[PDB]
Amino acid sequence: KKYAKSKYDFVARNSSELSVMKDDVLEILDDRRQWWKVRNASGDSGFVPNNILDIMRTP
Repeated sequence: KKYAKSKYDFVARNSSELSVMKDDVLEILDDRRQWWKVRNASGDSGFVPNNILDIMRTP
């Protein structure tokens, strides 16, 4: 598993995007595009722009 942390808030504009709050931690499910599919605190999943995120690293 991979995780990223949000530096900013993000508000979903339609059913497919996913809302996030500053400092939220997210599980990166698909990082292949400009918008990553992530799973947030609610367990739901959706796309969020990656530029608001910082990938978190671990050995």
